[PDB]
Amino acid sequence: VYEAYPEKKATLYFLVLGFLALIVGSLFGPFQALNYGNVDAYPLLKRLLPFVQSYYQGLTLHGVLNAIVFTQLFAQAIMVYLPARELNMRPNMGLMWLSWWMAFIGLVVAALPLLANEATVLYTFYPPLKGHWAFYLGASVFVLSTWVSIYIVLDLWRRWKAANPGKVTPLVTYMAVVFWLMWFLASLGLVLEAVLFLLPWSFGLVEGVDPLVARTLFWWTGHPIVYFWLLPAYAIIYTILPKQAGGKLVSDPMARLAFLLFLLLSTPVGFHHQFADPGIDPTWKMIHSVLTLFVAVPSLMTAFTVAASLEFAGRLRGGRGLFGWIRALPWDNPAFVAPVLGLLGFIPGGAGGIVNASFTLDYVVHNTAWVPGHFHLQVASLVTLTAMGSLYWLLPNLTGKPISDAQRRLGLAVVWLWFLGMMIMAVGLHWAGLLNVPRRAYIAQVPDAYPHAAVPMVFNVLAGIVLLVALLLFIYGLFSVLLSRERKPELAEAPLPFAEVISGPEDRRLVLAMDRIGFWFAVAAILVVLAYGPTLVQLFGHLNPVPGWRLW
Amino acid sequence: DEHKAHKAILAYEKGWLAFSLAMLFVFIALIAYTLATHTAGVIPAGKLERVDPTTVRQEGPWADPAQAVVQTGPNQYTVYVLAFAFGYQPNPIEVPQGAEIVFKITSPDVIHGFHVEGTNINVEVLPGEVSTVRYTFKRPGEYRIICNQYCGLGHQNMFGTIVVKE
Amino acid sequence: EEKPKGALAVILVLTLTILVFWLGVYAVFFARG
Ligand code: HAS
Ligand code: HEM
Ligand code: CUA
Ligand SMILES: [Cu+]
Repeated sequence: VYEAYPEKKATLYFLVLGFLALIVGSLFGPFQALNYGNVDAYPLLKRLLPFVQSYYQGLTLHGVLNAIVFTQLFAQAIMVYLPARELNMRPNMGLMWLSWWMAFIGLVVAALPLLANEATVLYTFYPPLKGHWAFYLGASVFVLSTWVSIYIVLDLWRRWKAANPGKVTPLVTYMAVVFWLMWFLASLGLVLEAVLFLLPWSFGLVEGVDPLVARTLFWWTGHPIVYFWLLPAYAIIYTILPKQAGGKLVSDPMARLAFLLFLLLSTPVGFHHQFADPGIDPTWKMIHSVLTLFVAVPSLMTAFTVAASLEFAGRLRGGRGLFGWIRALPWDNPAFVAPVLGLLGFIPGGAGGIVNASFTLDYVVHNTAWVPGHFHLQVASLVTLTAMGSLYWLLPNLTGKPISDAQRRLGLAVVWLWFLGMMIMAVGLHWAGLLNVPRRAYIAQVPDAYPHAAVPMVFNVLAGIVLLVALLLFIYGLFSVLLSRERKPELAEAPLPFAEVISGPEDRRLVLAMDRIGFWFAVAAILVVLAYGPTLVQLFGHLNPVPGWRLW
Repeated sequence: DEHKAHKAILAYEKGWLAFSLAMLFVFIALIAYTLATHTAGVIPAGKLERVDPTTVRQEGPWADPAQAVVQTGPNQYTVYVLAFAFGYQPNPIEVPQGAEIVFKITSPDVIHGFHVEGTNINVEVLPGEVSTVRYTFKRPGEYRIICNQYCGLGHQNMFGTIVVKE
Repeated sequence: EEKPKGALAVILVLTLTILVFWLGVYAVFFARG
């Protein structure tokens, strides 16, 4: 199963690495929820993990392993592996293993300084806060992994396109190609930041870095990167979930359209993270706020297409009136349940997001506990659930070890607990945010500073406990699936459960237009040049580098 | 059937789309509204104003805290604030209600938040740059300032005070 | 078969939850104006 599909192996190493990251990163979660419930569990944690020197070292670890490391590794797994099995083509395995070593070496390189308290700068690493050089080199090598991944999938696409002159790009491949193309355009920000600034800085080659350019370049990457976390989930939710649900994807071209739109509008909207910033024209902020509302469109589409598919699925399974279908879906199946719950939470989640994006409204909530509120419904829930669920079809496909009734049932617990835990925590944080509770703060070490957030603090406490269980159960579940010597090869040679796709007459012309990838890419690049071009030119004429500090 | 629900689903897909745009356009309008009133003062100035963070407390407007406040209109007061590793200068700030306060804020070390609890004042403070924001307190009393941008180990305790004289 | 009540429901909920959040935060913005 390795030697005609060694892409299976490679793929399996990316997942394991990602899920190991997630486990280590999450540990810090419950503690941080208690802290937001006004309880200080950090001596207890410090007694358990004697390297941990502060709340903020913990928070950095959390954000770096969970949000950057787990999520990229999961994307690299899904967004190479699915197009491979659909195409029935094998990725250039030389390059594949290169990208996996690059990420593992980059991860290890950067982990050392984090673990030694040399890089307590958080996953945004905003200069002048200045971490060890190995952090920036580590992170750089780790992110640059994705460039190899990009190549690999463009390769597969080119080769299929050669074997099938004339033919429209298969759907998952289409998705992965606009995905990887989008991510390339997106990553330029961070790469420029790293190459022009963070690296020379941390190597001692220069004494200062302009804070404002620093974060304007980061946010160039920093927004599309959450689409980079989302789409591998969306990939699975469009082309795999419907089949798990007992139905079909109700539209091929809506899915393409959506993914095209994200190619187009994910990058040029980063000032939405910079509304509170000096030295960026307010006009440019309005312009970026508009494009950010436009980027919300694909997920609005996605909500309909995905819900209709699930409805259809539910009707085929004998799904009664206005709500019967819901009950007729396979609530016995964690690969179905996990993403569906994800999607429910993604409703408040995106409403959160749309408020954030409306410029002046952002002054209400920016840097409050509301932001964490928002993005846990987004990545910690929808994405992470999706990843957790897919262990139930992906892992068996990769390894051949099938899933017991027991493990299926521990999964359901894990998934429901996590979901609920997250929902509770989302109320706490939003509420506390509304009460002006700042984010990124060890607030339990100042007991009397936030007396007015008495009750939502209770929720955060609750979610801390709830998600503690969820997480331990997940650790147990995961390893029990990976530490058995149950192997039936036959389902490791069974095909991915891709969905069938309802398709129509009008499709032909719409899909054709979308398949003009070279043109749409150029359009996307131009949209970046227009949106950041003018500002970047101005910043780069008036550079004011300032020296760095270490304040931990 | 099957094909029949295809047409129907694609239809209600243009409906939903067109509705979505229109509601998004309503937001755009209501936002453009807040841009046209007083409340838009909190929007940081866009024009670059460069200062040296290593000289900011020895020479110029941020050096002496006793000089912070300066009447600059018949109803306009510019307050020079400094946000630094682990508090605010001046402490408290002291300003009159019903006047337009033009905050001009910078940092001598790293990035800080400037969030005035109870208001729309919420602005990142960047070393090397001034954050200029305008506002008019209608209600007097003690407004608390919070740093909402992690600045290092004492970040959770970085607090200030505005005292708006009735 | 026919009209997708299910999704129409799902996006109805989705719509209302946006209006609650947005208008909600629009109100607080002005209260703090
Ligand atoms: C995966 C991770 C994330 C996703 C996805 C995401 C989506 C959005 N966000 Fe966000 N966000 C912002 C705006 C948006 C907008 C407009 C969207 C949109 O993309 C969201 C679109 C979503 C929808 C339009 C929802 C549609 C609903 C669907 C698709 C589900 C339907 C349910 C079904 C079908 C189930 C039915 C089944 C049944 C059985 C009933 C803004 C401002 O514009 C900020 C800065 C705030 C500040 O002040 O810093 C921000 C801050 C963040 C940060 C903080 C970064 C930091 O550390 O400072 C993170 C990590 C983050 C993550 C994510 N965010 N966001
Ligand atoms: C055990 C489950 C989790 C719990 C209990 C939890 C709890 C929290 C809390 C309370 C915060 C706020 C920290 C602060 O503002 O000081 C936070 C931050 C964060 N969480 Fe989680 N979280 C969990 C899992 C996840 C997952 C799975 C992800 C992404 C895959 C994630 C991504 C993040 C990120 C990026 C931050 C902020 C880092 C920063 O602001 O510097 N979390 N988490
Ligand atoms: Cu200054 Cu946080
Ligand atoms: Cu964003």
